Order: sequence, then structure tokens, then C-alpha cells
Amino acid sequence: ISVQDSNVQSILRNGKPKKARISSIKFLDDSQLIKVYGDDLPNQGLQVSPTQLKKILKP
Amino acid sequence: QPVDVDNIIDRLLEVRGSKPGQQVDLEENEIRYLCSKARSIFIKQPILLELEAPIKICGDIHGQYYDLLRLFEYGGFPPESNYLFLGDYVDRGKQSLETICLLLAYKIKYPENFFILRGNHECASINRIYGFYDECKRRYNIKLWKTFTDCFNCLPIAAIIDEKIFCMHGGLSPDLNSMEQIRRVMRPTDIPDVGLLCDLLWSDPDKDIVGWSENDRGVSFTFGPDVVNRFLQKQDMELICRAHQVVEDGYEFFSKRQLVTLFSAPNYCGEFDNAGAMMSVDESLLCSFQILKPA
Ligand SMILES: [Mn+2]
Ligand SMILES: [Mn+2]
Repeated sequence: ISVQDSNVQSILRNGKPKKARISSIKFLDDSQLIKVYGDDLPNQGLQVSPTQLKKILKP
Repeated sequence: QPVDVDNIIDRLLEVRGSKPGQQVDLEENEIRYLCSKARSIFIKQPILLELEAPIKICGDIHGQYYDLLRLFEYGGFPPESNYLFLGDYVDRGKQSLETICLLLAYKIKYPENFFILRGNHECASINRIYGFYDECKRRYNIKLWKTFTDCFNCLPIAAIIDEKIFCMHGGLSPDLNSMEQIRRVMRPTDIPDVGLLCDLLWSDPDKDIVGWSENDRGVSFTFGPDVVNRFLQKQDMELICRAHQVVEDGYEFFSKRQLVTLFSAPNYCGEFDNAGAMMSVDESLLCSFQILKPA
């Protein structure tokens, strides 16, 4: 019922100096790419792959 | 007479655990405050947002408030996670007002860590018809619906995460040559029937076409994988994130992995068995998906 919001730091960069760092995006490997949640599932989520997910969604 | 955004959030969140349907009953002038205060933040912020990671990106909600509360429950409540929502907050679902009021309340509270883009349903001529106007009249009055319209007419239209992920509700435009075209759009504005702003909120990818073709919606166009590939090459970007179409897994890749559709309303309308998804982008630009089963 309470958040730790005394140290929120902006992610809005429009005015700001181009971030000196640069990197290309990457998706996690397929075996860790997805976490599925639900009533049937555990709170912290089940870590599945794309095909594993379709099984859980549509057995 | 002094309005308390913290108190409003507390009250919007009291229905966690309650059966899906329990209304929250904000006062009229509380909702008016959320509209006018959030509208001014939208105007003061750019129309083309430049954001940096970490952030979580979410698609259509359409009034399914209890699914919004689930997204936060698993994704983290603001400001534990940063958020970008891609539009279509209202209509079709039964609790459009709670859904949009929680979003505006978090925009006011965490204005540079919580972001919502405009979808094609954040437009009076659409949400007059598809349910939001009805809900506003039923619970409040016509005037309150016009107050939301003035707020929606100032929403930002797209975002770019760490110069690499370009995000919008609908998709690309055959008129989009330079990002400067988007920055020059003036607000407040309605969504026109044709042109750049229309397309960004209405267009769809089509895996089987080449170039640009008609859209079955009767608005804007469809675009093929070649269009996405060339856009990204020309604009030196790496991923399009968009929403606007239901997808069974809640996320769905396109053009290899150059575009992803995110849709965040599970069991959409009750006539689809889809899950809802949220894409997470971490500090070092590693991307994964959090998926919600229909509850
Ligand atoms: Mn939609
Ligand atoms: Mn849409």
C-alpha cells in the first residue's frame, strides 16, 4: 500500500545531452524470453519460451 | 476544495482484490482536476517523447480496469517500474473511467517516469460511439466527456526509447520522412481523417503485402515488412513497438523481429481468448515479455 518514491529519477531526455553511451537492443534468449502469470500460475511468474507459452495459453 | 492526487490513487487502488466490477466513485471535480492537470503536463511535454530505459511498454486496455490493476501487480506499481502506454484506454470495456483516471493520476504524480500516448479511441468522434461517452453520461454528465476530449486532444503521439525503439499506437505513415514532421504537429488537435497523424494512430502491418495497401478498417493503410525494414534502415532504428490489433499471445513479432504488436487486454471483450503482454526494456537494452493469462 506504499511505494519507495523518494528517489524517482526522470527518464525524459528531450532537452538533455545525447547519452554519451550507445547500445543495440537485444531480446533475451528464447528460453528466458517470456514470463507468464495468472491465477493458475505462481506469483513470481513462470519463465517459458515462445512455444512453451502457446502450450500454457492453449493446451 | 484542494484536490489530493495521492488520496485519489489510494481510492482507485482500494478495489484490488474486489470482484471485477466494483466501481470507484471519484467526485466530479476530482476527475476534472485530473483532466486539466494532466492536460497541462502533456502540453508542457514534447509531442514526440525521447525516453531512456528501463521502461515497460503496454498496449490496449479498453476499459478493462481490473486487467490494468493486474499489469501493475506483476509489472510493479509506479514508480517501482517506469511505464509507456500505447493508447486505447477507453471504450468497449465496462470501466473506462477508472482506467483513464488511474493513468492520469500517475501521470500527474510521476510526470517524467509514467507516459501515455494517444490511441485512435482517444478521439471524441470514436469514443462518442464505442462506450466512453455513454459511461461518462451515465455516471456524471456530458460536460465531463467534453473535459476528457480537451485532455485527449493534447496527448503525445509517439515516443523513441534510447534512439532505437519507435513506439506509436497504430503504425507507420507513407508521409513519414523525418521525425521533425511529428514534432511540428500542433496541439490541441483532433485526429484528422487522412494524413500523418491519422496513420500513426490507425495503420496496421500486413505480413503478406509489399509496400502500402488498403486498410479494411476504412481508415489509413496497411504496410508490409519491406516498409518496416526500410524505415528502420533509413531512420537508424532497431524496433517498432505498436499496439491497436488483438494478438493471441499478447505480443506478436512482425518482419522477423523488426516490429512487435503489444496488446494488454486479456480475454478482450470476452469474445477473444487472448493473453495480454507488456514488453520490458532494461537498463542495458535487453528486452523480454511479461504475459498475463486471462483471469
Ligand atoms: Mn484498440
Ligand atoms: Mn486502436
